[PDB]
Amino acid sequence: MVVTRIAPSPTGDPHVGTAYIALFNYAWARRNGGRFIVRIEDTDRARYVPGAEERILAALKWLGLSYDEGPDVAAPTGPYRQSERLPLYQKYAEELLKRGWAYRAFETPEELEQIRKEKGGYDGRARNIPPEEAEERARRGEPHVIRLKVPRPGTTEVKDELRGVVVYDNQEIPDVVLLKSDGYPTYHLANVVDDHLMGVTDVIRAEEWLVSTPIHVLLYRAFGWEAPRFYHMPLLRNPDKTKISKRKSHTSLDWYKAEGFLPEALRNYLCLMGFSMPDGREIFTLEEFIQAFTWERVSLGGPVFDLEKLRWMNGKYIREVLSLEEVAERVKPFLREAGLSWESEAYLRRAVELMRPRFDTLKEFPEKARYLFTEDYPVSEKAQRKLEEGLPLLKELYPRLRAQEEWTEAALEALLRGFAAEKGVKLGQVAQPLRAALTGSLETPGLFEILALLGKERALRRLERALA
RNA sequence: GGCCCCAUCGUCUAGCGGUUAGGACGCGGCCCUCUCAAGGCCGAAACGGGGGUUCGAUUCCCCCUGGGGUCACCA
Repeated sequence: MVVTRIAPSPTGDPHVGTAYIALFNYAWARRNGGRFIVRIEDTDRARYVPGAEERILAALKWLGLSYDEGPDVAAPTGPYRQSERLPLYQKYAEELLKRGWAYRAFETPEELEQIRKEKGGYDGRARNIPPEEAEERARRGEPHVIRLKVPRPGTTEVKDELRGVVVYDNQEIPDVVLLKSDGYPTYHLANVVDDHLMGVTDVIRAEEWLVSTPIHVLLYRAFGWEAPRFYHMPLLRNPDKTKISKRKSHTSLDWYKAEGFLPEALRNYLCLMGFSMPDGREIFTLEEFIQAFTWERVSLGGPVFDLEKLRWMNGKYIREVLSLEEVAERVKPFLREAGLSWESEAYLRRAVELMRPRFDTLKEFPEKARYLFTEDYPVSEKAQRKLEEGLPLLKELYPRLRAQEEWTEAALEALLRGFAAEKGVKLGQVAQPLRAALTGSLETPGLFEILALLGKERALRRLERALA
């Protein structure tokens, strides 16, 4: 059938580049009613970040991607932690050895540095060791690596399903170490082993590993077994067209989540990174994507991640895709975080309704509608100026408000319009100073809803302090 | 630098031999209007250059240019 995967490396914060690839493997897989696996690349006992695996998988769920097999979501094909299958790589490496496709090397790291120094990179000198000698030194527990024995005089054909066939000159292909000294393998060794053993048919990965593919087709050759299809996604870039960097832009998914970004939005944004809907529609769901997916719709340029457009998307989602109920729910965590609290669900909802078009990130909500949840809100100069400037006619109005029985957006609007009229003045002239008295902002939703929402007592009392 | 991939508005992009080169973010303008938004309408904004090829190339080939990626046992 069709089997795609993601081999994430638990060596840092959950990367957005990881989501990018994941999103496309999930799509292709689902699009073909095939399987999609998660394989953890944890065979670097040096750059391993403990607690980094959980985060990656949680991050993947957060965006809405479900995988058919993986570390938590078990499966039929062996452990999904590259670390739990070291013995495998072991045997397969030995396999190539006692097969003429690999050889043991013993050069210490420094000698290699020297080898690389005096001459490009390693020169496969270890290829000159008699198998028995190498075998012996190995038996005597002498430290060494197991490098791929590339047929030096030759050429290797690679085929990107998106770019076509890219013939290579073995001269360009090194005898890459497969099994490291510590007995641990390299992406090269474990990817082909696990990809095949797990039955992956389509390898969708970052363009980053394009050039490394000829090593893989070679390995698939040595083991004597069918190569999968290869698709290389273009690398996401920093504003400076360079592949996304942690210090040139936010690459941590935990940051996006923290900054009040909707997973659905980020995911939808991610889709636009290469793929595009026939009808040019920019907003759609995960399923519509897995459904409209076609490699003939994938662009190959390097896309620059635009936080601006992302923000725009998050706002759009908040105001058109999610329901009021949905927003009011997601907004709470940010409320609690900002120290604010809401009186009731009803209150919160209406508060969220009036703000819906005024924030593009959940974080932005408790920020701009703070006065809606606490007495401890700031007062802008412009606001103070507008308040002081209108305090008089405000006093000339307070009694009317301390009187008005029908505390309704409709009613309140009538009184105020009447007021401004009877005072030979333009609405805004009464509305703004009041707005500033109530919110201390001058940048606020409608006056009548603000007036109303708070409630007669609540509203007047506050406006009283302002006039105080 | 060698090898390799890529190349339409500032950004994400549609295009498939013949278009007024479309859309979206961002930008500007007007409408709307109690403020700010949101929303609607309008506008500015692109095919890197040179040869081909073809009647016709943004569209196909090649070269240049430009951009990017990659050249590591982190034991």
